Amino acid sequence: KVFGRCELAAAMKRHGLDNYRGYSLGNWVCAAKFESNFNTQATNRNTDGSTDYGILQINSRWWCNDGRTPGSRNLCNIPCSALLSSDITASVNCAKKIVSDGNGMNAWVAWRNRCKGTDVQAWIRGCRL
Ligand SMILES: [Cl-]
Ligand SMILES: [Cl-]
Repeated sequence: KVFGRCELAAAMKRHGLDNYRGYSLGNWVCAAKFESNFNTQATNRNTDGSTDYGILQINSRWWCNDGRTPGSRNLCNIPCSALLSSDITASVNCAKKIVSDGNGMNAWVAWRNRCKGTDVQAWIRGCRL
């Protein structure tokens, strides 16, 4: 599924991401925009053989099992394919674990490089939330 901007914001709000660990909703929508262009099916392969999955580009070396990342830790206890569903619940639940692990949203390179320190509230502007 390719979400709309406000569609994703409301789905993320419903799943408790607004202000989760202090990150307002605009941060999550901005991260998903630049990580995956709001596409739940986005996958990108990394040089280390790990792969990023889904709307928040969650990585197979640490967070999900994709059967082909040796030394994966599967800390979200899910197959990476679950992260590609049109239901974002598994992505959201795993992202909460990621953002809680010490480094906040700096775990998402696109958030660090393209959302952090910008007016992330612009990403939910005009949405019925
Ligand atoms: Cl915001
Ligand atoms: Cl980037």
